[PDB]
Amino acid sequence: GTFLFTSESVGEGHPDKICDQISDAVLDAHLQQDPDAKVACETVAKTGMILLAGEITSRAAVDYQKVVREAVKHIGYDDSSKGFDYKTCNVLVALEQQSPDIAQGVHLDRNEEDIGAGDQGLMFGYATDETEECMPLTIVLAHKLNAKLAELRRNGTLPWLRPDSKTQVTVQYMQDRGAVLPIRVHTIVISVQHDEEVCLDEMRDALKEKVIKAVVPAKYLDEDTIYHLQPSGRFVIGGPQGDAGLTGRKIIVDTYGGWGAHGGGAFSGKDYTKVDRSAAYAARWVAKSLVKGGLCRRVLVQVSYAIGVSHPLSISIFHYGTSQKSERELLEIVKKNFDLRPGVIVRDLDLKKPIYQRTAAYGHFGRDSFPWEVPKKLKY
Amino acid sequence: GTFLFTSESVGEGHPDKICDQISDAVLDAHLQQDPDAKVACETVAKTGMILLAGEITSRAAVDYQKVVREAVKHIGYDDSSKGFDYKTCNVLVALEQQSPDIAQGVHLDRNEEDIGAGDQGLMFGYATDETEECMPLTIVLAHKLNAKLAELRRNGTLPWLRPDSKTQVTVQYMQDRGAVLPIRVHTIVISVQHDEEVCLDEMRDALKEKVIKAVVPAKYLDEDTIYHLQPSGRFVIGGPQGDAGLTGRKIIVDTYGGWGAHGGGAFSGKDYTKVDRSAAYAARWVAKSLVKGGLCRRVLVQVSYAIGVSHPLSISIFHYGTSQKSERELLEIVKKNFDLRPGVIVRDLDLKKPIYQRTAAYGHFGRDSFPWEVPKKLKY
Ligand SMILES: C[S@@+](CC[C@H](N)C(=O)[O-])C[C@H]1O[C@@H](n2cnc3c(N)ncnc32)[C@H](O)[C@@H]1O
Ligand SMILES: C[S@@+](CC[C@H](N)C(=O)[O-])C[C@H]1O[C@@H](n2cnc3c(N)ncnc32)[C@H](O)[C@@H]1O
Ligand SMILES: CN(C)c1nc(=O)[nH]c2cc(Cl)ccc12
Ligand SMILES: CN(C)c1nc(=O)[nH]c2cc(Cl)ccc12
Ligand SMILES: [Cl-]
Ligand SMILES: [Cl-]
Repeated sequence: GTFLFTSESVGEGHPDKICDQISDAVLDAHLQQDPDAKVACETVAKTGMILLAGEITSRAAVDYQKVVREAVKHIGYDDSSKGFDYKTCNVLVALEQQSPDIAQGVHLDRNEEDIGAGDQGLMFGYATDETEECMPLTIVLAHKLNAKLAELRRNGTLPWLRPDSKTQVTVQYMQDRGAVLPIRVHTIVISVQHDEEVCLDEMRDALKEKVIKAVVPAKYLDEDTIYHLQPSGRFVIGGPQGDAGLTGRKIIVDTYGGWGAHGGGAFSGKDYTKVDRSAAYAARWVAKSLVKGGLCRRVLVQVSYAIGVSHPLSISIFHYGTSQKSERELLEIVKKNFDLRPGVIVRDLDLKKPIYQRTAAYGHFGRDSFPWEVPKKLKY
Repeated sequence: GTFLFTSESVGEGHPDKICDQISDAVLDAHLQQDPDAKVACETVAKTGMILLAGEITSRAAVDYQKVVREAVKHIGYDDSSKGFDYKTCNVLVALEQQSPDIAQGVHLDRNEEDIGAGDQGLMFGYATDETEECMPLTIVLAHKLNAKLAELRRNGTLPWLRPDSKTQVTVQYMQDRGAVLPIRVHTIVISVQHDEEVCLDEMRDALKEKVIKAVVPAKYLDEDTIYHLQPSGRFVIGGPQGDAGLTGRKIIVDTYGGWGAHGGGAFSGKDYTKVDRSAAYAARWVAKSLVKGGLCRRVLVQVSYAIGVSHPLSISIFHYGTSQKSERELLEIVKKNFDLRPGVIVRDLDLKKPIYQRTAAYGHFGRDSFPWEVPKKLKY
């Protein structure tokens, strides 16, 4: 019954993640002034460049140069020695208003509760009782390893660290009638951008002792655990200089790490009318509510929409064999307890609030008791 | 036992798909001259702009202006009336060499069979016996509806069509010990960019009669099937003008439509050393080989890598209950029959061949008998 499963995560300075954070910094800046801003902000990053491309219709007055540069500063790219500098990079803007054809078909002259979905598409929510936060241990550990790197970089413990990092954790699991039980950590990968002076052995030792041991419980690590620490051997060039980044290129790191499923939509840079984000958040809320409500040990939820139509076109449940109730019964409980129209989700999950940049690194789920992480008490 | 499942697809002129096709046109152009080109070409599209950003180390002499414009011409954006024109758009290039730190850690001075993975990451392969091509019916139908639109546009049957389109199909399934059996089509969505002159009723009638009926077997359609045809009511603005596109933003349309799982990596614009593509192709090959070999009715395969390391870090199998063999036994059969090092996958799947632009619309799988679609005869 044992098997392996692998998930990854990336740091705040990974170039795709830089784009997600900037996209969400732009969204938040708009929402601070105009709670009804229509935002679809893509970000692209390459050597010395942040480009914003997309569509925004808003009453806010946003200083894009300031918002972008402040987000880059927060990440830690503040000097040409690190490969990227918020003070001196190029910020290019190719932002237009939202298409009037989309606006008229989605929200113009519509009662908010009855606004149409901002696009068609499919979205999934997932929850697993293997951790208290109802997330896969593989991705929780991978996120915490990146967070630890950023912590040691920021506190000056490991001053040779740079913001760009990736981690990957393979866990050996057992299964019990569809639920999954972590046994041990089989393999860990860590790659992190570093300065020109530190040697490989100093980095590998610090990664094992100060990073992995500070995050992963010793009970999961043993003589057989495989460690791939700085496996490329050298990672001085990094950030956008090493690899072009784009918004919405870490959608599995943003969600469930390979577990469950994904509908394809990116979250960052989008207001609530874009169901790629709001309905995925609501589907996480449903899944977590079914697990915390004791109806199942793990569950996957699908929802789908058509542009301009408020009610979902379909809702589906996969409980992996972890409920005594059938999937048909769980679906009925979901339909009796939730209303997944985007104009209702916005109210339940408070999706006009400018907290989106906080979601754009370390996963959107299983952290900080955001509204979609607080289970709904179910009636049936 | 019945349930719904939804998948989507998009047309060749959907702005994200335009970027995938251009990224792969660039890759193919390099491979035609240098089979060992190292390519990591991202494309961004917005009104009047194609931007290439990324890293290429190659001995080829590629005319980016010509390659980009020819790809856009093929798609059909050839006039300002359509919102985008290959003859007169801006083509911007921000392409650098591959990071020497990556090159030295991945492939420099390495025997080809022993080249390291070009990155860490996880990848999944999936196959289902519900169609002969071993793909989910939901996404096969969604792809064929977009292909039909392009066919009717190109042959002049529906001259009001433009290249940007999206489709979505919800199928009602039954299940049989983990395998899935399509019963009927529950809902279809079609949205397609159109000219200023055609009215909504003419478009809705043509979409039902000339598109849906020409693709979806009548046995799946009944009095209860729901049709959302041009649900936004107006879609004159389209292509990159209506919505910024990026490479690798249709990864679920590229794969399994919500079925199975995804590791997060984009395929287009990457040579074989980027396991995001090669290992996903190999994992599809494994899954399809297990189903066509009669070992299971449907199956999901995970593989993972560390940058610079040739052998996968993990391999896992989920057979949904559709094999008499355990997942442990199937994994042993996979390890005895396949070698998922990238330097072996390249030889088995002929991944230096410049056929990538052909993969960049209508899904990478279940079409055209590419090498990863030809099952391997298994020995056990
Ligand atoms: C390996 S790069 C993708 C391939 C790359 N575009 C190329 O040209 O080969 C993906 C991510 O890996 C990380 N990376 C960059 N340089 C690296 C290095 N020298 N060693 C390890 N990881 C690296 C960064 O997080 C980067 O965004
Ligand atoms: C709805 S747009 C995404 C949201 C958009 N960025 C915004 O500013 O609201 C996503 C895709 O839908 C399609 N689309 C564009 N305009 C549309 C319209 N008027 N009606 C329906 N679909 C449309 C195109 O395929 C486009 O790439
Ligand atoms: C066989 N069934 C019931 C499913 N098979 C899957 O592969 N995944 C699913 C995902 C959802 Cl959300 C619902 C149903 C299924
Ligand atoms: C419980 N097991 C065996 C799994 N549970 C999943 O949810 N998905 C999987 C995917 C793969 Cl590739 C392998 C195993 C599993
Ligand atoms: Cl990456
Ligand atoms: Cl889209």
